Amino acid sequence: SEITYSDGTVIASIRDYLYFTTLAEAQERMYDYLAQRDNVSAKELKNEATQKFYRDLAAKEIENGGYKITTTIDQKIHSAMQSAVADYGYLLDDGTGRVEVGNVLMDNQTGAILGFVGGRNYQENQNNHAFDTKRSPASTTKPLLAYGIAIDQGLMGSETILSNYPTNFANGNPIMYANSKGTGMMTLGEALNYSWNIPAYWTYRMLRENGVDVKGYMEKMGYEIPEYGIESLPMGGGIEVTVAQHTNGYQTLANNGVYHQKHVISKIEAADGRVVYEYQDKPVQVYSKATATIMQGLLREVLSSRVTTTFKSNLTSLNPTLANADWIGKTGTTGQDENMWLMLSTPRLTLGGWIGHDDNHSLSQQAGYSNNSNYMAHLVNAIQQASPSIWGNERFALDPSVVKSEVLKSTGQKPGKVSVEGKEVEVTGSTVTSYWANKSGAPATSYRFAIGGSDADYQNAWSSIVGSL
Amino acid sequence: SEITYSDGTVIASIRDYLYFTTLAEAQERMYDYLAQRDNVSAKELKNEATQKFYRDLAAKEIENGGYKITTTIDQKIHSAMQSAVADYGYLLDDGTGRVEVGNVLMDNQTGAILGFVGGRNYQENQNNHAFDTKRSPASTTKPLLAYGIAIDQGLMGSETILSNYPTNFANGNPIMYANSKGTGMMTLGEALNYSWNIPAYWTYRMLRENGVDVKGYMEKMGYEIPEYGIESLPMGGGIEVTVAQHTNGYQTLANNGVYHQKHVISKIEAADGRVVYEYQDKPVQVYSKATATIMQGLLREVLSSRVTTTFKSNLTSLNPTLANADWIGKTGTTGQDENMWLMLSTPRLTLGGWIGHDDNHSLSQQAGYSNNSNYMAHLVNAIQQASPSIWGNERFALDPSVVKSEVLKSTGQKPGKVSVEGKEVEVTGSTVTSYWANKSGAPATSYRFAIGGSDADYQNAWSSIVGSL
Ligand SMILES: *[B-](O)(O)CNC(=O)c1c(F)cccc1F
Ligand SMILES: *[B-](O)(O)CNC(=O)c1c(F)cccc1F
Ligand SMILES: [Cl-]
Ligand SMILES: [Cl-]
Ligand SMILES: [Cl-]
Ligand SMILES: [Cl-]
Ligand SMILES: [Cl-]
Ligand SMILES: [Cl-]
Ligand SMILES: [Cl-]
Ligand SMILES: [Cl-]
Ligand SMILES: [Cl-]
Ligand SMILES: [Cl-]
Ligand SMILES: [Cl-]
Ligand SMILES: [Cl-]
Ligand SMILES: [Cl-]
Ligand SMILES: [Cl-]
Ligand SMILES: [Cl-]
Ligand SMILES: [Cl-]
Ligand SMILES: [Cl-]
Ligand SMILES: [Cl-]
Ligand SMILES: [Cl-]
Ligand SMILES: [Cl-]
Ligand SMILES: [Cl-]
Ligand SMILES: [Cl-]
Ligand SMILES: [Cl-]
Ligand SMILES: [Cl-]
Ligand SMILES: [Cl-]
Ligand SMILES: [Cl-]
Ligand SMILES: [Cl-]
Ligand SMILES: [Cl-]
Ligand SMILES: [Cl-]
Ligand SMILES: [Cl-]
Ligand SMILES: [Cl-]
Ligand SMILES: [Cl-]
Ligand SMILES: [Cl-]
Ligand code: NA
Ligand code: NA
Repeated sequence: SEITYSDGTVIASIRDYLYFTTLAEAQERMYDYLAQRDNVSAKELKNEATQKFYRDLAAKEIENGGYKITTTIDQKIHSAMQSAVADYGYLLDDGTGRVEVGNVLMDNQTGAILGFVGGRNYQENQNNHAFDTKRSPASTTKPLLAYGIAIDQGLMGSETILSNYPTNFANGNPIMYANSKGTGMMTLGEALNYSWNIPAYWTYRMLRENGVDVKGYMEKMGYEIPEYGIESLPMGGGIEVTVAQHTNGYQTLANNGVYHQKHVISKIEAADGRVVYEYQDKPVQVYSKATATIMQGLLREVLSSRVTTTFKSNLTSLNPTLANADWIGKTGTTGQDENMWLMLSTPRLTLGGWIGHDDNHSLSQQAGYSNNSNYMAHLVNAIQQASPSIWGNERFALDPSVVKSEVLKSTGQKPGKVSVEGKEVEVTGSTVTSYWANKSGAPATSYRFAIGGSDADYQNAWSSIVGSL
Repeated sequence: SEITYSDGTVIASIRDYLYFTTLAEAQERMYDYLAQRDNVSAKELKNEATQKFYRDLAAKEIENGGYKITTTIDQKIHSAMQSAVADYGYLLDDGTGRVEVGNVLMDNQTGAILGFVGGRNYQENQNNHAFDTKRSPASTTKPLLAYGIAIDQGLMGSETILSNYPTNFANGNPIMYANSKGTGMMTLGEALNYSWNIPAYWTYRMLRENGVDVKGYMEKMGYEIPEYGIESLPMGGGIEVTVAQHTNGYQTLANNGVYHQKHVISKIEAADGRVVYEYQDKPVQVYSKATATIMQGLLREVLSSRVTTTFKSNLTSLNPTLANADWIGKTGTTGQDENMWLMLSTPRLTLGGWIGHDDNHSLSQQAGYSNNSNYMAHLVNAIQQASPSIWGNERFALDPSVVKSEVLKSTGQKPGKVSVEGKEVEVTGSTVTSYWANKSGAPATSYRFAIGGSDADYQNAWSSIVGSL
């Protein structure tokens, strides 16, 4: 029995992450095969005695048999990923103790996993941080569950305005971001580049208000969220994900909105060639192409702006020609710096990244902004050196079907009269193209122009807007 | 034109709360009458120009006409309520500035409002704190939205056990109560008497898990809650209510589960006797009688235990014979002592009570426990002196249909073997009657016995339980 890379080169016959991860998935596939083959009903398969016998059966069936398990893993790439974490993993240590890590590199067109990083060192710690451990995705939830959906429902567009004025959770506590209680109105791009929380809160509220099927979106991408009624959901509250699953969500946006399920096994077959298992592809249009490519545009600037990650500086210095590939991405940060994420894509690959501590104590303030950003730049450069064409040179581009409205920079809506405490006002001033994913684009400017805001908020907002005309 | 008390005695012809409150409701009733009479379609009634003309019409129609508006108000009672707040209202001032107040006294069998208190003094402050201002009900939400429903769905019973171990909101913050992060397991009665938050959190979660129609319950009682997906809902988060509306919810539990809509107007009629308006009664069985009378039992002890209110001590001293009537009740307290409530019933009346500040700054720590408790005791004694039989001498009593199970005091479930990390254990020790509102009563003891709790929680819990056998 052997496990091979994707070219058939043997990984091992039946002591690191690659081996145990591929062996485990293979055993799962063997278990279904065997239940079926023996005509075990999904009823009798609910007995835990029979389950356990079939799992041991599937294990021995691999040890003893002459099976050929074909993984998606790319051997040059996955080795380079291992060398990189061995050489540069110390760069994650931020003086809060040893920092753990997981990464998963995914082909955007197939869902196939090319290489991953399970942790700093299997021999010192076995936990698989790429495939098993589950942590809040934090703000990398935003592009998926809040803004992406709002755009796909045609409820906002790329230059739409949101409230980031102070507001509280229903319990009375203020919604914090770092240690800021909020500012004022802002565009979607500034909310994204900075990653503020209040714009996201208000976005999910608007989704709820319009009864949007938010679950439907998330389940099409294989996310399991037990409870959607949670004020902080769009910031990562009440969600817990593997790096492998989460990469798959960023693969959806990368791939112009088309989900392909993740996999590390493509095929199992007996020595005589019987196909015991075969990955069956199953594409799903989760976001409209308009949505996904507008979103790519915004995420490009998350990395260019360098607000919450230094990544592009780090990569520019290691590999300027690679830094000019069309990178997009989003960071995340939990409320006490327990977890940092960085999600990266080009049109070809998505690289997912998490760091944190196995027991969930805090990292330093900058573990995400700087350390993980620097580590990942090294990791990305290692992958490129090992396979020079793999990230590709293609550009993300707006899909023909995107609609483009002309809007006021200050309302993110079309100019036109509006009512302010008595008189109608000629709503005027500098303008910008906004990208929408509906039929009509952006609407007439109306008073409640932003996503969110209280009466005083708008009183203050409209005061400022007026004195500029 | 005149407004009368319920005996026909004239209040006024067309300068305090009584006048403006009764005039306002009467004008609303006149508006519907007139729209109808003139054959104005609910379409044309959506025009705000026509709305405004009909509201001015309805106002002049009262000034000019010879209408006889019959209120539910009891004249002796409502006067005594006004004297009481004038004499004793200074008892609310807790050194956080002038404290405002509202109360509403409701007949449990009719919904009729007998008397209310709009504030400390109309001449100094017009705001109607009984009928217009809206504030979180805080923990007085619990009996209605969390425990009452759980019991009515047959998901818990009176001695059922809940977790009050530490746990966080989905955002990472711990659920606080005063400045405690939690303790351990506890019975429903201790959770109620103390008013802890974590047992309620876990209760609403279990309701959500079983897809219970919680909205259905709350809307039958006339509550408008815009969003049910809120972790703190059962503690008062995301709800805002008048004292009049909230009294009506406590009227539902008082009246063995049968809602009657609140009203201050019973009848409007023209000089020649034409009935322009008549209150039409509309009873609804919101909770089963089993639920409502079990709940009465628990709420009796909220006041007897004197944990979160001194009320019974205060009343015992002013009027011991009245203190022996069968009082039940619940306090509430917002997260920064912005609002205090006390809800009181006997089988005949429900008295609702709020205090706080018009601008929502904090009250002192004890404004609810002590000051409002003392004020209300005075208010209740004033009402009794003015109408001696009005609170009545009846007892709340368990309804025949309540089921009574024998359960272990420590699991609040029936004794029987259970699995603890290996061996099966003879689950034993002292016992208690638990009251249920289903067909079967309490179930077999199983491992996850409490409402809520994490794996460690139960590890700790079961450790303690074991070493006692
Ligand atoms: B983001 O990581 O920049 C901001 N997100 C948050 O503050 C957040 C979490 F990461 C997780 C739960 C709640 C929350 F607000
Ligand atoms: B109760 O008033 O004793 C406890 N309730 C609360 O802590 C609470 C509120 F009153 C309002 C919102 C949230 C919350 F936890
Ligand atoms: Cl490995
Ligand atoms: Cl592993
Ligand atoms: Cl390979
Ligand atoms: Cl909070
Ligand atoms: Cl949903
Ligand atoms: Cl998931
Ligand atoms: Cl929901
Ligand atoms: Cl797989
Ligand atoms: Cl074979
Ligand atoms: Cl499309
Ligand atoms: Cl750049
Ligand atoms: Cl930088
Ligand atoms: Cl650790
Ligand atoms: Cl346009
Ligand atoms: Cl503008
Ligand atoms: Cl532009
Ligand atoms: Cl449209
Ligand atoms: Cl009055
Ligand atoms: Cl009034
Ligand atoms: Cl009267
Ligand atoms: Cl509901
Ligand atoms: Cl309401
Ligand atoms: Cl809901
Ligand atoms: Cl009324
Ligand atoms: Cl008449
Ligand atoms: Cl009933
Ligand atoms: Cl008592
Ligand atoms: Cl006392
Ligand atoms: Cl005030
Ligand atoms: Cl029994
Ligand atoms: Cl016991
Ligand atoms: Cl007993
Ligand atoms: Cl039953
Ligand atoms: Na972030
Ligand atoms: Na309380």
